Amino acid sequence: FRTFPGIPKWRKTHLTYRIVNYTPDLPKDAVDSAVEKALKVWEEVTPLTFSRLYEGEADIMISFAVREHGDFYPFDGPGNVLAHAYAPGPGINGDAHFDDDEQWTKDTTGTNLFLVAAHEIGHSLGLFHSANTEALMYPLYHSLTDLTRFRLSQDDINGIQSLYG
Ligand SMILES: O=C(C[C@@H](NC(=O)OCc1ccccc1)c1ccccc1)Nc1nnc(S)s1
Ligand SMILES: [Ca+2]
Ligand SMILES: [Ca+2]
Ligand SMILES: [Ca+2]
Ligand SMILES: [Zn+2]
Ligand SMILES: [Zn+2]
Ligand SMILES: [Zn+2]
Repeated sequence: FRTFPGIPKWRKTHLTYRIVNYTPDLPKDAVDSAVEKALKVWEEVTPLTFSRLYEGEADIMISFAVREHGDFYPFDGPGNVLAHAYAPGPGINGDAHFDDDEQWTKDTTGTNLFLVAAHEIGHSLGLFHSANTEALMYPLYHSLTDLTRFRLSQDDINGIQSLYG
């Protein structure tokens, strides 16, 4: 596993999240559950707890955007960059942006929202990319991951535990 440099991490165990806007691609129920399933994956192997907010600035702000969106890292249209997230911290740190030029499905085939979200949240937690090919955090997880058999790898686990005990 790898972490970000200087090892940023959350300094509290109770974190909030807010889903700002929705993707045309799916029903809202479907996005709520993708996200919620993704946070729970992580919540099961760390002493952290996530609670949803409907207003205010939540620690982890989740939104859908295209091209330029208020940070230095413009989306790039269909394909390539799918999403981006920031290491733990205040303001924009911990936030996750999803490329709405992508076609978000609940499928085994296509860009799966649950899987991308699960990977992006590892970054919001303080994990960087892994060399282990079976890891959720390896860069090509999006293509090699068989959703039927979905589980955190031991690498994933050893990494988040080295941060949160
Ligand atoms: O690779 C990162 C880092 C992110 N930038 C960040 O977290 O800077 C804060 C920071 C920096 C250093 C130490 C502590 C905090 C970023 C965001 C946008 C573009 C490039 C990088 N994000 C990823 N999201 N999805 C991935 S796949 S990679
Ligand atoms: Ca934030
Ligand atoms: Ca893209
Ligand atoms: Ca879309
Ligand atoms: Zn507290
Ligand atoms: Zn962004
Ligand atoms: Zn990544």
